[PDB]
Amino acid sequence: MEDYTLREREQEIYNRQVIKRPFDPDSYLTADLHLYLKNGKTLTIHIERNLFFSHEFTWEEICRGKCDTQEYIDGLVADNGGRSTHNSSYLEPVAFQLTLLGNFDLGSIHLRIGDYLGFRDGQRFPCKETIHGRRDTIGPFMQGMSGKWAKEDYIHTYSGRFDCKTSRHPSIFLAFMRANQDGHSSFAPENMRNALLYSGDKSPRYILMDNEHTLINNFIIPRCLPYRDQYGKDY
Amino acid sequence: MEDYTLREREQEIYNRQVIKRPFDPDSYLTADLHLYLKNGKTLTIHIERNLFFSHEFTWEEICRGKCDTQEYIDGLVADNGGRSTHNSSYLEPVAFQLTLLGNFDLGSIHLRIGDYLGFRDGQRFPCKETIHGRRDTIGPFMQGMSGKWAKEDYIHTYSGRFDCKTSRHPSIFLAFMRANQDGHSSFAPENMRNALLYSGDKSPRYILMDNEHTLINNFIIPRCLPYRDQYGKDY
Amino acid sequence: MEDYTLREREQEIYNRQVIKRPFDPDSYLTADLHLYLKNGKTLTIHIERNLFFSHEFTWEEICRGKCDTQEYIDGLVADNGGRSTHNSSYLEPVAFQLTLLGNFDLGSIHLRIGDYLGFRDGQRFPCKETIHGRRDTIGPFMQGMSGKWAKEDYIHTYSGRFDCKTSRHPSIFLAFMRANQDGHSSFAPENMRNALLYSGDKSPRYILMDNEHTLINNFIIPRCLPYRDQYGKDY
Ligand SMILES: Nc1ncnc2c1ncn2[C@@H]1O[C@H](COP(=O)(O)OP(=O)(O)OP(=O)(O)O)[C@@H](O)[C@H]1O
Ligand SMILES: Nc1ncnc2c1ncn2[C@@H]1O[C@H](COP(=O)(O)OP(=O)(O)OP(=O)(O)O)[C@@H](O)[C@H]1O
Ligand SMILES: Nc1ncnc2c1ncn2[C@@H]1O[C@H](COP(=O)(O)OP(=O)(O)OP(=O)(O)O)[C@@H](O)[C@H]1O
Ligand SMILES: Nc1ncnc2c1ncn2[C@@H]1O[C@H](COP(=O)(O)OP(=O)(O)OP(=O)(O)O)[C@@H](O)[C@H]1O
Ligand SMILES: Nc1ncnc2c1ncn2[C@@H]1O[C@H](COP(=O)(O)OP(=O)(O)OP(=O)(O)O)[C@@H](O)[C@H]1O
Ligand SMILES: Nc1ncnc2c1ncn2[C@@H]1O[C@H](COP(=O)(O)OP(=O)(O)OP(=O)(O)O)[C@@H](O)[C@H]1O
Ligand SMILES: [Mg+2]
Ligand SMILES: [Mg+2]
Ligand SMILES: [Mg+2]
Ligand SMILES: [Mg+2]
Ligand SMILES: [Mg+2]
Ligand SMILES: [Mg+2]
Ligand SMILES: [Mg+2]
Ligand SMILES: [Mg+2]
Ligand SMILES: [Mg+2]
Repeated sequence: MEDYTLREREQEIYNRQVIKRPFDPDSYLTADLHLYLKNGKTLTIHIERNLFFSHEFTWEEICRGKCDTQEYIDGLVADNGGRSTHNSSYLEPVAFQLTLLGNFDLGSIHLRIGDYLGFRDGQRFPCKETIHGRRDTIGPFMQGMSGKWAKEDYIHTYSGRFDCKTSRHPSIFLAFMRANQDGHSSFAPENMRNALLYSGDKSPRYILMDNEHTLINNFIIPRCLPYRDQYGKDY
Repeated sequence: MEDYTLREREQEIYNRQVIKRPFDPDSYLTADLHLYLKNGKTLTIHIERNLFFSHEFTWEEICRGKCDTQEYIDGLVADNGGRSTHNSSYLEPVAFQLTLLGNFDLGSIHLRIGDYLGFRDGQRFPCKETIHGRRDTIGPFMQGMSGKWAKEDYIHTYSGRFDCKTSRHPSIFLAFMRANQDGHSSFAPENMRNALLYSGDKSPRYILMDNEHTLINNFIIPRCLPYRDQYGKDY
Repeated sequence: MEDYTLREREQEIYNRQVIKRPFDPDSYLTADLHLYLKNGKTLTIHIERNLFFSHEFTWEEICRGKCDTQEYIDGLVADNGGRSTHNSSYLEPVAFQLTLLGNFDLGSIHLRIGDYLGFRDGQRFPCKETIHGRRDTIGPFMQGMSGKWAKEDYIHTYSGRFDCKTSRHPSIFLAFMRANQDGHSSFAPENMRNALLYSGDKSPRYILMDNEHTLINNFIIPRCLPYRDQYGKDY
């Protein structure tokens, strides 16, 4: 019989290479910020970076992906300072899920949800603000998952609603960095050239799906990404 | 009497903590580039960063915040190379004010106003250009101010017109860095991870106000930012 | 006679200063990514940076510079997952030319052409991807040129089509760094402040020309940039 062939041994080694690839320092960290929309559609901000990412997604970036929009924004910019007839935008998301596939340094993950002008935790003066907020380092709150990548340590999910605890009309700061358990830094003087040369790969993608089911089958599953659906099931 | 209570002593200390917070290395540097528009409205580019900022705002970013616009741009891109019927855009600003609240290294502030393609000081060949221009390091030209933050050393204002000395149809490069009077660098090998992790917080905001009075009362005053109005009065 | 005057000696020295200026570490590296469009127009992405550049141009950035566009994008995002009636976009480019004027480190030039989501070389899983691709480091494949800058070593051109070998509906990652033949790094701890302070100058420009002839005479020639026209002639 061919019950334990050299062909099969080779595959087994290749399986391990594939499963451990996220730990490869020249791989990507993959983060997906899923935003759940008022018409039941999903908007996924898909980000891949080798080493680090730091970007604040504006209300405009989140809501797309005229004078009426402007009048509305006026009211988000200044309390009681706009002439809009509606309290909230049809285009704002109602909930979110941040999911990760990569060797992330969990202590480096920042998710700060603020108002239109990026004010978070009710702290509304530029002079009082700092880069370290209350609801900010979500690392400890990220759950593990089963699904395709069950039993690995490089998938994590965190979700919530856009309610008054954070903001109902949001901008969202997201940052993260790749883990390093070894002594030599990838930001060391020897490596800064590379940290910056590859800093732009890739640009965030804004992916609209007709509903969560469509998101799962047209993107999550075929791209082999982790995901927790609204019923709690991990893929 | 309660003429000098422990309650009041505590407040006094808190006042000092607040007043000195801009010096806190985990605070934000706040810069506002106010642009004065041809319909009397104001467009404020509001920027907060912990450590550094470097971005060239394009004509498109400044003028927003079709084929007619394109024909016009053609003429800015190449002398006498476009078919537009107008000499300038209704959407271009006529004057500007850069104001700062933060422990800025004044020698690090660059404001370079160029034409559509970012050519400054009449130097129009990419091969001749450098990152150091004539009208560029505005530090020495920044004035102090009174107003809310009178008697502090971390507010500064600089203004001017968009005329032929710089450009009447502008793009604008703005960079700055936080001061450091101490020996250990925030770009040191130990700190580069952080310099880049927080580099994106926050995104620039583009804030449109109906007029300068509205800007002052709906944004400057309630956000506790410094500002010099068109009559020279500091807030 | 005035056959060899001090006036002429001065000019000769100035000619050398000008010709060698690209080697000046405070000059710009200039890169132009020319994209050739289906209506015969050209779109030039014009980039100048002092030290490094790293950005992935999205399909949206390339194609500009509604529900129909969305339905089309759906199909690029997921195989057979969109309802569009057309196979390709009228707005996609058909070929490209990357040309450089600057003291580029040729080993630092990355040009990775991927599909809508930035997948390159047929590798379509985020977990399998790395920052080093097959068709990626184009340095060795860049040709020298004659034209204005004949006999210099700081001009290079590389071109190709957007076909199935790369992608017919592309996003494009472009990175590069300035050469350094000396011992002290411009990313060294002493210099990181500067590497980042000037990192944003300039923003990429998206320049539309009516045809290649117009591109050459309205931009290439008067800006003194190198260029190879469709007949192989260098300017
Ligand atoms: N001195 C204090 N004693 C008790 N509670 C406080 C005190 N200061 C703030 N809090 C409470 O802490 C919570 C968060 O307040 P906040 O985020 O404004 O923090 P803070 O300590 O006041 O910081 P800052 O000086 O930047 O305003 C609020 O519930 C607030 O009432
Ligand atoms: N190359 C690596 N770099 C960083 N971490 C690693 C690497 N290889 C393994 N690890 C860590 O060790 C853990 C276990 O690895 P591995 O799967 O090889 O062991 P195992 O015997 O199958 O036991 P386990 O049930 O923990 O997987 C991984 O989940 C990962 O967090
Ligand atoms: N050799 C020179 N002698 C006197 N004036 C000069 C000389 N070169 C330039 N200038 C003057 O200096 C001013 C600025 O010129 P410009 O910004 O082009 O500087 P530059 O010294 O010529 O630099 P570059 O070599 O980059 O062109 C102009 O008024 C110009 O006439
Ligand atoms: N923690 C700090 N970091 C950096 N600079 C500081 C710090 N504290 C004070 N300074 C500098 O010293 C100046 C004076 O500080 P302070 O207000 O404590 O002194 P003062 O006795 O009230 O006199 P002054 O009239 O200068 O304020 C400040 O304006 C500031 O520029
Ligand atoms: N073990 C192998 N033996 C022979 N050819 C291979 C092998 N693996 C891949 N190839 C071939 O190499 C070419 C490129 O494949 P690909 O880019 O997927 O590289 P790869 O080595 O399989 O990397 P990865 O493990 O990331 O998929 C293809 O023509 C493929 O058929
Ligand atoms: N300052 C510099 N920094 C970096 N490289 C330089 C510098 N000066 C010259 N070189 C390199 O040396 C080459 C030749 O320089 P130069 O033109 O001064 O010599 P030449 O005698 O005219 O011979 P050639 O025919 O090589 O030009 C240049 O093409 C360039 O690549
Ligand atoms: Mg292999
Ligand atoms: Mg408080
Ligand atoms: Mg395991
Ligand atoms: Mg306190
Ligand atoms: Mg000159
Ligand atoms: Mg004082
Ligand atoms: Mg000179
Ligand atoms: Mg393979
Ligand atoms: Mg020579």
